[PDB]
Amino acid sequence: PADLKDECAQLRRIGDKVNLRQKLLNM
Amino acid sequence: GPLGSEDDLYRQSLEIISRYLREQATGSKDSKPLGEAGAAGRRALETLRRVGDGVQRNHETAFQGMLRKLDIKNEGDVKSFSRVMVHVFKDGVTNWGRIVTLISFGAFVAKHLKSVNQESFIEPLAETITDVLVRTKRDWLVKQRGWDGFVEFFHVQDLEGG
Repeated sequence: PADLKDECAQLRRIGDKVNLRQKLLNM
Repeated sequence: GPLGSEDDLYRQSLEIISRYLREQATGSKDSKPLGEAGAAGRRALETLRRVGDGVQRNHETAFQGMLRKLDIKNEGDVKSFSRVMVHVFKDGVTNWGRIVTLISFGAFVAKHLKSVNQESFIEPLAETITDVLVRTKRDWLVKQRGWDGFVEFFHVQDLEGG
């Protein structure tokens, strides 16, 4: 239940890493 | 609906996402050419399958982790995804890469959901994902031309190599 904090934390960071990579990938 | 007409973009999103999960659940590019979402749906599907799977390629271990925590089994599964969804956007970073990741995870779940023969939930899953997303970030989608901008920014492949 509350341990999902660390799970969703990953999902957030994974999303940021995608945006980060694709951002520089373009410009 | 709730605020203005966000349902227009919702129609595409609901179908585009569904086509992606249906294609991922089977593991074969069998998904029929979505006409409901229009041309943007076609462009988005290309992007969604390549970028969405890419998210899984680099951090599948994370999806496997969350998959074991997600209480997906009964109709409550849509509530389960909502539970993580709300928390995933708690820091407010709605950056495009994160949305693709949400779909990426939902689709990863859909794949195992397919192997466990719980396809009756994968169908409304994409719907649940797209509904919440559009109702909370209706303005955000509009700012990037919806899927039109999503495709334009993510239709290109890596240039650095990896």
